[PDB]
Amino acid sequence: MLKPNVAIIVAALKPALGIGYKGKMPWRLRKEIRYFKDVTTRTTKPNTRNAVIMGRKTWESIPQKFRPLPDRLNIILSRSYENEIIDDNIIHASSIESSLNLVSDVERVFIIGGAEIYNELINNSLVSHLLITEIEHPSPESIEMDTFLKFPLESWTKQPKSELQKFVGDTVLEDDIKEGDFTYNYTLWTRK
Ligand SMILES: NC(=O)C1=CN([C@@H]2O[C@H](COP(=O)(O)OP(=O)(O)OC[C@H]3O[C@@H](n4cnc5c(N)ncnc54)[C@H](OP(=O)(O)O)[C@@H]3O)[C@@H](O)[C@H]2O)C=CC1
Ligand SMILES: Nc1nc(N)c2c(Sc3ccccc3)cccc2n1
Repeated sequence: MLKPNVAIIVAALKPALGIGYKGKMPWRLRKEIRYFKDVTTRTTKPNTRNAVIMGRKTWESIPQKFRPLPDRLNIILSRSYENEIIDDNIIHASSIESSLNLVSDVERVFIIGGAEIYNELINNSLVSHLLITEIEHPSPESIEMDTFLKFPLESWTKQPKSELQKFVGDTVLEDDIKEGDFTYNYTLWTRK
């Protein structure tokens, strides 16, 4: 696949954009997880699949029995990896672009984390869309976190919900989803 448009998908707590704590997510939002699954799995084309790219640490955080993520091509990046097709569902690579040369029959490509991956790859011009779940809590500074996005949001434009809906197609998009003390909304951003 030559120069595909790639999207980052992440859930972050406002206003600091915290995303993790000691290798884990700082919340368990059941509905958000199902949205993640639907968005990264759904395709429009016939014999296609989407690809999900992640850093080695994120991969290793999934219990062995639950990896690869089903129904998507999984790509794992490590600076130590050779560019290798493991099986039909798993690819090893040392760079995003290199990994994409190994794929065919992919519709969309999503970067799913983690922090190092996100913070590096946001500056790669292949990245054209950000799908950010914006989480809010009454006392954000009560939720322990050690990992944050460092995204140059002044160079991006948040689109109206209508553009998000068009991006996700079928997927039901509820507003102001509340779970425990957290309230969240899905957003789409594109480059200025
Ligand atoms: N809130 C959310 O939506 C999400 C949050 N997260 C959170 O992120 C945190 C984990 O992030 P982090 O620890 O940074 O791990 P990552 O998943 O980002 O993995 C980092 C590893 O990826 C490899 N890597 C990183 N950058 C590159 C690059 N540019 N090219 C090639 N290989 C690269 C390296 O592997 P090697 O060392 O082998 O070279 C590096 O050690 C956790 O707290 C997790 O919960 C994760 C996903 C979503
Ligand atoms: N919006 C969004 N973005 C992601 N990247 C998510 C991920 S990615 C992940 C995959 C395996 C292990 C840890 C995180 C997991 C759960 C919910 C997620 N929500």
